[PDB]
This record gives sequence, structure tokens and C-alpha cells, in this order.
Amino acid sequence: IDQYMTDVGRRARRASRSIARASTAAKNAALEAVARAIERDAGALKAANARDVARAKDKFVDRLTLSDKALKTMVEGLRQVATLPDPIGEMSNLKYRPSGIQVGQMRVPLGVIGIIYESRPNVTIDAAALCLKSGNATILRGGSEALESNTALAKLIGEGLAEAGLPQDTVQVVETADRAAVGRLITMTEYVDVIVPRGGKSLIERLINEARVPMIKHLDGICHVYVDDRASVTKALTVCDCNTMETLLVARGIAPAVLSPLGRLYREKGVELRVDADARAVLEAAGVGPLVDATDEDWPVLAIKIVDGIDAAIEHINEYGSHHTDAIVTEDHDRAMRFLREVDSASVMVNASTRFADGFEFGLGAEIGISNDKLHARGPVGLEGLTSLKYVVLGHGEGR
Amino acid sequence: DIDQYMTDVGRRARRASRSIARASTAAKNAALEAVARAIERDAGALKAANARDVARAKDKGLFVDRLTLSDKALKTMVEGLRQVATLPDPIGEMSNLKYRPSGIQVGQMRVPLGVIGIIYESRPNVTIDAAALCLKSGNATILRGGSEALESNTALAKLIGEGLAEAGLPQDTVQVVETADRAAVGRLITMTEYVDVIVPRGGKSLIERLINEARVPMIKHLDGICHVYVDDRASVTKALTVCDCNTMETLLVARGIAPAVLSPLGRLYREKGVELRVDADARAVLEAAGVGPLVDAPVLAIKIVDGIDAAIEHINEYGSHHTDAIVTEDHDRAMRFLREVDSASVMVNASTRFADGFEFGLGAEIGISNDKLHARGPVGLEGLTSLKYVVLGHGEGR
Amino acid sequence: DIDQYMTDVGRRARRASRSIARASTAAKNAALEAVARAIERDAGALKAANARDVARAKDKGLDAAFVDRLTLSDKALKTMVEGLRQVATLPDPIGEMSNLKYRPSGIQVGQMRVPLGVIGIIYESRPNVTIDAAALCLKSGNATILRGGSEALESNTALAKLIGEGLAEAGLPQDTVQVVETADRAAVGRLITMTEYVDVIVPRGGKSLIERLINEARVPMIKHLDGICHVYVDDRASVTKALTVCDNCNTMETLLVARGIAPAVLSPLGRLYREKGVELRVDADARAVLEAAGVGPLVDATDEDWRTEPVLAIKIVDGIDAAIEHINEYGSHHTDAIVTEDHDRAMRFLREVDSASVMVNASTRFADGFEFGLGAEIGISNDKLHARGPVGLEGLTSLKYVVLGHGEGR
Amino acid sequence: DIDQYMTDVGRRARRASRSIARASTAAKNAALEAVARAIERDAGALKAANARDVARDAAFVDRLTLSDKALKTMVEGLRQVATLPDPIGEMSNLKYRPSGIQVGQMRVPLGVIGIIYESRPNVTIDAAALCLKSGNATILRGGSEALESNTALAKLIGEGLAEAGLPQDTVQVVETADRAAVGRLITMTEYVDVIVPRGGKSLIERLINEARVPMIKHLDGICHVYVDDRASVTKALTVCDCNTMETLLVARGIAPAVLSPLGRLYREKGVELRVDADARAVLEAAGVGPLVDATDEDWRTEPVLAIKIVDGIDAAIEHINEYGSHHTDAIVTEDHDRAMRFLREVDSASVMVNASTRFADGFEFGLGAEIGISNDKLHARGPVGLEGLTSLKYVVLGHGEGRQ
Repeated sequence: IDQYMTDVGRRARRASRSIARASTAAKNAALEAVARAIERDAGALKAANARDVARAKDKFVDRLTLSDKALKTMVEGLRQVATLPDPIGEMSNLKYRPSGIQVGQMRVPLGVIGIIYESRPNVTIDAAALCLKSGNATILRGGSEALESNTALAKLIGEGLAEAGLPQDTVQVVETADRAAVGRLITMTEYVDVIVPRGGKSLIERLINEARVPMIKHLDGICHVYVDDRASVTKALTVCDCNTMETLLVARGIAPAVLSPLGRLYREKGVELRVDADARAVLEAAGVGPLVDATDEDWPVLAIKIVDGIDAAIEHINEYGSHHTDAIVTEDHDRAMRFLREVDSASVMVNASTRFADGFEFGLGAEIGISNDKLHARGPVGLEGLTSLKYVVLGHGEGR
Repeated sequence: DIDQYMTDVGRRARRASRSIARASTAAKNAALEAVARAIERDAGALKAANARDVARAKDKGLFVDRLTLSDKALKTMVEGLRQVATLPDPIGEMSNLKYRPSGIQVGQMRVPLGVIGIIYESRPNVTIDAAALCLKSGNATILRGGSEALESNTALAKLIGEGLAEAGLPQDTVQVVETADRAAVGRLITMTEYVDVIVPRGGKSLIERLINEARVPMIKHLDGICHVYVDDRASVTKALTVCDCNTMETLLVARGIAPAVLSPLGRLYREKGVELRVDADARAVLEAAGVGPLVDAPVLAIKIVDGIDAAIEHINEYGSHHTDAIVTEDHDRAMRFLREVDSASVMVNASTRFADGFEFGLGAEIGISNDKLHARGPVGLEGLTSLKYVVLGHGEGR
Repeated sequence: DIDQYMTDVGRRARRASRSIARASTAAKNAALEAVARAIERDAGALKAANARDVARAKDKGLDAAFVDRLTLSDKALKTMVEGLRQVATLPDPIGEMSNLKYRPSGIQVGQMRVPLGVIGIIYESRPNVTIDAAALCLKSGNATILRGGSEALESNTALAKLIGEGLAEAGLPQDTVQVVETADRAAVGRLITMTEYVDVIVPRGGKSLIERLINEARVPMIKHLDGICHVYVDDRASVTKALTVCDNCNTMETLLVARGIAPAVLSPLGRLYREKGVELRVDADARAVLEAAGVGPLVDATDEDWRTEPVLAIKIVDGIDAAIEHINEYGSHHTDAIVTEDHDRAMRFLREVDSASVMVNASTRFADGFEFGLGAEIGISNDKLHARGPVGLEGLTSLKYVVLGHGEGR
Repeated sequence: DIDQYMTDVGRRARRASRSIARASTAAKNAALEAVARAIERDAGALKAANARDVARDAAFVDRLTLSDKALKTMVEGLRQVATLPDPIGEMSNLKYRPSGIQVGQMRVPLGVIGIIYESRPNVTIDAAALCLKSGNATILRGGSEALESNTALAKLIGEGLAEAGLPQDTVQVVETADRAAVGRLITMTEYVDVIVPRGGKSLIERLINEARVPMIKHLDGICHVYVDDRASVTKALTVCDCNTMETLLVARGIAPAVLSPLGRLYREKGVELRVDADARAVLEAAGVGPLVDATDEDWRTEPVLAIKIVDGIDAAIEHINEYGSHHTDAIVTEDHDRAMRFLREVDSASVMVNASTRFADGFEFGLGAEIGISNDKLHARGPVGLEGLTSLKYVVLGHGEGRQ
């Protein structure tokens, strides 16, 4: 089994040369072909998925189901990626140096992307589409609980690859169900350049401890909205109504004015409120309840904490948060800009809902995942996250 | 005790990072200038300490010139600090702030990574050079230098601390590991809570041991072959000027042009005492050119290849993906080589030796990367930074 | 009163530009989509209005090409509608901030992209310009002043009323788009001199109208007088590439061929062009080459042929230096191409040929806003300043510096 | 003869422009360094011409005087221009298109730059240095009262060019005071691509109405600082202490808190205060004087400070866009939305939040140069550096693709 994965790795590396070379038109043609194939086998796909969904119930299961609406979404997603600009081969900043050479960078694919996913058989299409368009070979590793759906989709990918003239190995499915496959895959550093997990925190914690191949991922997010004492209450109500706020931080000076309509609005929608001692007093005096005591671990449910002001807010966020998405509500210009600069999170917001931190809202036109890491790709990740910049030199015979 | 120490250093770096990330351009540049002055006319303590390192070394042997802080080394070191001060501050820069249909305005801000760990050999100069770059890019630094340079590096750390204090920055912005115990290295590269990236420099054996023990990501160069491929449509003249870490280790020559090219190239190299390791075809061409002696397989490997397709395959298979070049006058082949050669720097008609932070216009070189993610090729200030998203909103909810 | 009238239009345009410059992306796109649906709605009525214009036109016996450009068929209409939704789809360029960098002094300085303000559009025939130009101006946050020709009166009027419908539907001031209503020829002269109120002018007509504006305008223009475009076939050209590129404004008016490759290239190219009914105007050397190959008939080229304009001028040159000099001397600096396999020659040509678009091994017919990825085309510019080549939304915007300070004094 | 001479000058500039556009970074920087050494060697023969010029008002004579501090500054400038990156020939955004072609842009020189300037001999060198560095040929018409010194500088620029192997005609200085040269230069559309005029508003205004060649210029006028009612008084004082503030706009609500310490500051520094009725009342209540009644003309006409009270930001923005020269204008405010609004809506070349208008400057903005300042909308706006003397054209890297 350690020779099978090695073989998969070798074939990926070799396939990666072909897809790297493939023109914009060929890649888009592959994608459109996979799209039409799905429109064609809608029934067989709906049928196969049902077999999977039935054995599922017979022992999340939502995210496993391919409704007519999910297929439509996968197809529409294929055509979106086709519509996206082809980022490969682009040259930038080709400047002359005193020495005579001209130096710039080229955007090229990473090469080989490993996708490890649980349920979510749509990942089979959505992940591979993005990798393919960005010129990479893809290694797919789904979960047992979706064998037939993934197998069926992976064959349609191959059909699209065949239609475009591309090698079948442009997309490989790890066919086994053997446990040690993932262990080998996340350690296959010669042949795999990055892993994109699409599972729960349980799997993501395993990979974090074990993987030697770099990953694009976020350990599930604790996100904050800090309501400053120079907040507009009106903005705070609109704004505060993986990137969903889990903790509301409110400056002491404005808590009564803000927490009264906020807590009341949240209560009416059925949200449980976990509050620190100060917030409890503010909410009780406003007649808003019931309320649950917040523990230190707390840092359909919302945690609420009172802070002295912006210094304590930034410090709490950088210390306890997941560095995913965090927002400030304030009318004070310097405090707004300070927050943007100092809050060390993947996306930082002034007077806007934390829900806006996703690839489509941000204009990336896609989202392979969301990264809370500092290096390479951070925040919502689009096509570019699956590419690299190398230096290219237009010379004229210069020696050194 | 040594775990407790490295943990403490970690926590201190993380805490200091908030201040240095907040620091103004003027304050960081002032810090650099103060360290420069503090090295000037306080060079005596520096030299005395270095003398002790150099003496403990000789009484063991070998390297000593690399370890030695001559007047020249200090002059270079001081000039470098000032050069780093002249570099534009990349921190806090906002770019591509665009309105979206939803009404929000979304762009990116360049920010420091936070804490950089630097691991190096026994050239004391690196202490100042690496720290200058990390500091200018708004990061806290932890430095572990070679154990044979420990007293020099400790003496340099004190001057850095004084410069920092003069500019109102905290002492812990820069920390030099005060122990020679190598177990500190294992700690530093596994300290993921507190350290954001490791920048290791040194030989392959060091780099290799670091690679399979580290859990903190690294910006590094795992050494190996750099190539120059001389195409059959090469200009012989350009081949001679071009082909004379980023040094050409292997020469690949297209079959069609081998006699015309290997004859003068072989002489060029044999007239510098460079050894020629040759495959069978190259041996034949070189013997017929009267160029020897030759060794079968300061050294150059030489191989005959059929043409460009084989060259690209060879380089992508056998090379270190560091620096590789083609000599050709053919436009499509030049562009193909640039696109398909999967190296950190790829060149058309230029020496692989140009793959350098200063040659490339970065004004700095913290290191070289043959990695694909984050930073690739020679790495300057930007490699010690991150891009995050920033949103200028107006109260929008989704 | 033409002065009173036109000055009033200018002040109204300035006032309205303030609103449209502030307009959110959503409001601008809603305005475009409204106009598009409105055209879909009144398609029959618009075609009926256009037929009255065409009938009145063919009565005067106007140039068939002028009349064919006047004609709004279903295809033209659908095409305008597509254009509206294309423009709505384009990213909103306005208000974007870039390169906001800290300086040693402590300030942070960058640039903001903003609208020019007020755009004057002057057009003959082509009633579709009423919609297409207004759309681009509007999306880029500008006020527009439209001056269309007399022969499209009913069409332009109908189309502009629909624009107004869209403005109102999106909450934009009606004066965001104004039409110059009088046919008085004096209005054009005022418009191109109304330097206080109009920031740039985009003319779309022939070389007849452009000539007047060029000599009379004081307001800056985005335009191109004539397209004398070249393909130079280097002696190191791939013959195959030469054949594909040279067979394929924008169109090759002059073919330059290196002496060394002329028999290999001109012989199949000359035959190819004559099998298309293209007149070949040739220099002495190309004539001998073509006569040699049996390609005919041929007209002698005059030196005015190198500066003129189904006719193709052919000239033999020694090589790339002669070719570059000829292009820079006689060309219109619009679009020019080299066919060569030699890398250094290819890069020299890109560098030294002072045209708006320079091509290596590609047909000059690719020099085009859509082919270039601009997603739009307000016009093609052969000027050096501000906008050059095909011009998209950004051509109708300006960059200004913006500074985020902290109380710094100097 | 003046006419034949000017045409010849144009033709030579066009011919030279090919060589300089092509010239490498090394050759251009070497020309610069060579000029800088030729000034160091022929300094005596140079300072003598200046003397025979300075002899032949005030402080016209000081600005005209090639002091041994201006010759250092001029020489340092050459070397400074040499350190600047070479903007020329850069290719950017070379992207593949679905058709298979690859399309990007290349930055190239405008070609031939006309420089028209006063009797400050340093401009001769400064402006030529910038034009040369950016790959352009230059034609310089300086003040007639510096004609001998500029003729002296011309010979030395010539030296530098020759050393570098660049054509002499890369830089031509007009060898006559005949003002007809100016009329020709600003109409030489065949040979000159842009004019960079530098002087007083009168001259600039003539050129504007007469020039057919495009210009990078600024028609001087009012720059404003608006102090909003949510301004920090502290920031207002440091901020409110050719981009000089000619008019101060103060929100009615903050006027006594700001105008009182500010007025005192100005009066101590000797500034005439021309005030509207409302500012009069506030300043007089604060014991600041004397004051002069502002006219309606004072809001349009450029040591005086004009001070106006406005209701708030809407009235300020409107006043600035109406009366200003669209050069540089600033807001002092702590309110985020108001700060961003001002940046967006104030249609000036440089707009500032909580920073002095005096920062509107090429060096302050990081351009490393200033060929001039522009308050026009097209091409170049604000302080103009090397890039303003360049153009972007499209370049296509193709593979033999056809399209009919």
C-alpha cells in the first residue's frame, strides 16, 4: 500500500507537466464538458447518491445529499470557474536592471494538490475544477460514506479530461479505503505541494499534528465583533445582526445603549446569550433574558463580554480569537484604522458584518477554502492560492 | 530549564511583536541607525569578544576568517544596517481597495509575520544582517547563531538592544539565544504558538536535519544542481559570456551545437582549474577538441542532450528548482523554457549567477527559496510579511 | 443663446457629475439594467422610429455605409442590450484606492481612481452610440453630454428618453445624461471649447468629422485619426506564421517584407490576396518578386501609398532596422506587428516601434478592446498621453493622490 | 531664421529620441554621472558665465546666482536621478487570452519633452536629467536672463552625452532669447510630445490659450484646509501651521475652539487675516487682530490667509470644488466617514486627511523626483515624477494566431 500511494504521487507529478502546459481554451473545454456530463447523468447521479444517502441514514448527512439544487450548483460552479481568468503563464513587473537583464515574475501552478474530504461529494467536482483551471494535477481522497457518489463524479471528470485531450492522471482518486493512505499522502512531500482539507475539526486536528505537506485550511473560527464606545448604535445593530460572529465585545461606555437593543434583537431570534458578569448586569437592567453565565472556555449561541475599550478589545481578539475574521464598529477614524492594522486576523473589518469574509463577497469569484495562516494564502482563497510566483529573466547574454 | 528558557523567549518574542508591528517607519529606521553608531567606536568590546571566539576556535581548528570580525567586516556590517534603513517600509501598505456591489470596500494590507526565527552558522555578521531585515519588516526576531560565534553574537545582541532602546522599541524585539546547547534548535523549530517562520542558513546536513524535525514553516534552500542549457539555436558568443548556490553545476548542451560550443567552453573552464565531469558524448566531443583531462560521470558536470524537450525534462527531474537558464536565439524556445522549467528563477541568455536579491532589485536578501509557496527565489523584506484582507464598510450586514 | 444654452448644459453636467461620482456600484448597475429592460420593452417602437430615420435618409440619397450604420435591426438592438449588461457586469472602477504606503514623515500616501467628471460624446449616424457611450461613461461615474447627428434624430431621441427612464429608476439625476437638442452646427464648436465644463471628448464618426475637431477642439479628445497599420515579415519569420498572420483601423494597410524572405513569402501571399480581389500596390522590388512568381496584376506604389488609408501596399526592406524606421515614420502609431522567430528581433520590435499596440507573431486585428480583455471599448487611441490603444472604462477615469495622515505638519 | 532654427531643433529632437529611447539603464546613468563630473571640472568657466549673467530686481538675482551651494545641489541631483530605477521598457500584466495570444503593456518614453522655464539655471540640469533618465529627448527654453549660463550648462550636458555614446541632440538648449521660440515650441505638434512649463500664472495662462502641444502644468490657485466640527484641536493646530494653504475653512461648531489659538499663531507669524463676517466675530471675541474683511474675490485669489466659516463638510467640499485650484486640499477630522467622504468627493490632485497640504510634493510622496506639479485630470495629476514623462502601450506575445 506504500507503493500504491508512491505510484499515485509519481503519476501526479508527471501529469502535472501536461496540465501546466494546457491552454486556457483546453482547460475551459474540460470544465464545460464535465458540466454537460452532469446535466446528462443527473438521474444516474441522483440515483447513485440516493444509494449513498440511504446507507448513511442506516447508521452531515445533509451535506452528503445531492438534490437537484446541489447538482445545479455544481454545474453552475463549473461554468463560473471556466468564466474566471486563466491565471497561469502571466508575467508581471518585468523591469530592466542596471546590469542589463530584465527581471520579473511568472505565475505558474503549484503542480500537485491533494484534496482530503469527508462527506461533501460535491468537493469532488468543486475542488478538482479549481485545481484544474489553475493548471494543477489533483489527488482526490474522499470518505467511505460517499464512495458511489465520488466514484461517479470522478468518472465524469475523466470524461471531461478525455474530451479536452488531457491525461486521465490530471485527476487521480485514491481508490482504496485503507487507513494509512492519508498518512502517506500528507507526508508525500516529493510529489504533493499542498493539501486542502474539507472536513471537520477532528480530521483537521489530525492533519495539523501529522502532515508534513503544507496545508491551506482554517481550524474552525472564533470571530469577534467589537462595538467601540464611539460606535454608531445604528451601524452596530445592522452589523451585529465559519465566519459567523461567536463573540460580541462591547466597550463599557456604550454597553447600555448597545446591549439593550442588541440583546433584545438576538433574544427574539432564539439566540442563547452567554455573558460575563458585567454584560449580565447591563442586560438584566435592560430587562433582556434569560442569560447564561459565561466561563473562560466560552472565549445559535452568542458570547458577550464587556471590555474597557479598543486596547483591551484588540488584545482579547489577538489572544483568544482564531485570526479568521474580526470587525470593529466605530465612527472614530484613528480607531478604525488602528483596528485594521493591529488585529492580526485573515480578514479585518470596519463597520461591516463578519459574514462578508468569503471569496465571492471579496470578488475572488471562487473559494477553495479559507485560510487563517500567515504564509502564502490568507483569508478566503481563490485560484491564485493554487499558484506560485517564480522569477523569470529576459537576458541578452549578460555574464556574472 | 532549557525548555522553560526557550518558552520564555517565545512568549517574549510574541509580546514584543505587537510593538514592532506598530512601530513607525522613522522609529524602525532610527533603531537601525542607532545600532550602526553603537557598533562604531564600541567596536572594541565586539572585537575583544570575537577574539575570544576566534581563539577558542583555533584551539580546535579550521572557517576562522568567516568567524573573524575584521575592521572590514564591521564596516560592511554598518553599511548594511544603513542600506536596510534606506529601504522602503512595506508594513501597513494597503492595496487594491475596491468597492463591491454589496457596498463594502475590500482590499489587502501588508503586515509583519510577527516572529521570525533565524538559525545560522558562525558568521557573526548574519546576526546584524538578519535582525535588520526582520526589524525593518516590523517583526520580532529570535536568533540562534553558531556556537563558535556565541560571544561575538552575544556582544552584537547588546548593541542591538541599545539601538532599540534609543528608538523607544522594546528590548525583546530582538533576542539572541544565549546558550550553545543545540537542543535549543529543536525547541525553536517546534514552537508553533510563538514563531511564525524559520529562516535557516548553512550546509545541506544542517538544513536536512532541520527539515524533518521542524513544525514551524521554513523559508529555505535545499541545495542541488543549477543548470545552463545551451540550445542548438544558441549564440556561441552569448553561451561563452553566459556560461562563464546559484553557480552552474551542470552544463547541458544540445547535440547539434556541441562541437562548436564545448570546444571553447571546455577551454574556458579548464583554464581555471575547474574539473570536467562528462558523459560519454561530451567526452568524445571534448577529446576531439583537444580538451582534457576528463572525468567520467570547483567542478562542472557536462551532458549532451538531444534538444530542448530533453533539457526541460532533465532539469525538472534532476535539478534543485533553484536557478536554471537557457541559451537560445529562438523566441518560442526561450518563452517555453521560461514557462515550463519549474525553477524559482528561470533565465533566457543570462548567467544563473544573477539569481540574487540585489541583482533582482530587492535591495536585500534574507535568503533564497526553492519552495513553491509564499516566497520563491531570492527573498527580500516582503518574504517576512503577510497579506491580510481589510474591509472599509459603512454599516453593511449580510 | 446657443452660448447661453450650451453653458447651461455644461453647468448642469458639472452639477450632475457630483451625484454620479458618488453613486454606488449598485445604483449604477441598476440604471444600466433598467435601460436594458426598457430597450427590450420598446424594441418594436424603437425599430419603428429608426425606420423613419432610415427612410428619410435613403431619400436624401446618403452613403449606403452611412445608412447601414444608421440602421437599428433586431441584431443591433439585441447587441446594445448585451452591451448594457456587459457594462453592468464589469467591475466598478470608481473609488478604488491603491498603493497606500507609509512615508518616513508618518503620512500614508496612495492614489484613488475617480471619474473624469463630464464626457462629451460627438457622433454621426450610429444611434446605438447613444446607449453604448452613455453606458460606459455612467458606469465610470461620469456625467455625459451627447451630441448625435441630425439624420438619427428620431432614434437618438427615443433612446435617450429610455436612458432617462433608467436614471430615474435608479435614483440618479436626469442630468447625468444630457442630449444637445438643437441641430444648430454652432453647438459642436461650443462643446469642444467648453473647457470649464467638459473634461474629455470622444468623437465617433469618420476622418471628415475628426479632422474638424482635431483642428478646433480645446477640450482634450480620446480618438485616432486613420489606421495605417503594418505587418513586417522578418527574414527569420516562420513562413507558416507569416501566412496565418498576414492573411488575417486594425487591418494591415501595408506589408513589409525582408529582402531575404520575399520570394518565399510574397509568392503565396500575393496569390492569396489576388484570390481575394485585393489591389496590390508595390514598390519596384516587390514587383519583380511578384512578377517572377506570376502574381498579377500589380499597380506601382507611390510614396503617398505609404501614408494612405481593398488595397494593400507592399514594400521590400533590408531588415528590421529599415522596417522599424518605416513604421515609425509613415505609420499611424495604431497597431503594428512583426513576424519573426528570432527572440532579440521580436523584443527590439516591441520596444522600438512607437505604436499603441505592438505585436509579435499575431494579426494586427487582435488590437481591440475585447480581444485585450478590457471588456469594453470607448475607442482606440493612437495618442501617447493618458490612454493609448483600445480604451476601456479606465480611460474615462483619473488617478489622484489621497493621504491618510495623523496630524503631521511640515 | 528663428523659425527655420526651431523647426530644425524639433527635427533633431525627433531623430535623437530613437537613440535615447533605446538606451540602456547603464548608458543613461553614465550620461548623468558624466554631466555631474563635467560640471565639477569646468566649474570656473561656468561660474564666469553666470557672473556675466548675474550682472546683466530681487531676489531674482539670488535665484539666478549659481552659488557654490547650488552647484553642489545640482551635481547631487544628477547622481540622485541616477539612483532612481529605470522606468523604461518595463512590461506588466502580460496575461494569456482565450484566443491564445498574450497581451500586456510596456512603459515607454513620450519621445520629446519641451521644457519652458524661468531664470533659474538649475532647472536646465534638473529637468534635462529627469527627461534623459526617462528615455526622452529634451528641448529646453529657459529664461533670457540666464541665457549665457544655460549655454554654459548645455555644453557640459553635451560632454556627458558624448561620454555615454549618446547623441548630442538628446538635449538641446534654445540658443536665443527671441521669445518667438516659445510660440513655436508650444505648437510643434510634429516634433514635441508634451510641454512642462514652469513659472508664474501669467505665463502659464498665455501658454494654455496658445499651446497645441499638450502640457503637464498647474494653473496656480487656492489650496484649502477644512477644519471639521469633529476635528482634534491638537491636529488642527499642527496641520494648519506650491501647496501652501491660502484659505482656511472652519466649521461653525468648532470655530471658537480652533480659530482662537490658530489666529494667535498666525498673527505672531505675521500673516494678514482676511476674514468673512462670522470669523470676524469669533476672532474679535478672542482678541485676535487686526482683521481685514474678506472679499468674494479673496476665495479665488492667491502672506495672507483667507478664513471662512462654513456649516459643515457638505458646504466645505462644495466651496473647495467651486473655488479651489484642484491642487491640494485637506480635512481635519476625527470622524471616519467624513474623512473618507472628503478623500472621495474633493476633486483635487492631492486630497489629505489630517495632514498639511505642504506634503503635496514629489519627494514627500515617494516619487524621488518632481518634474512639476499637475492639477489636470488626464495623464498625470499631483506631483509628477519620471512616470509622467512616459506612456503605456500594448504589447502582444503571439504564436502565429490569425484573426480576420
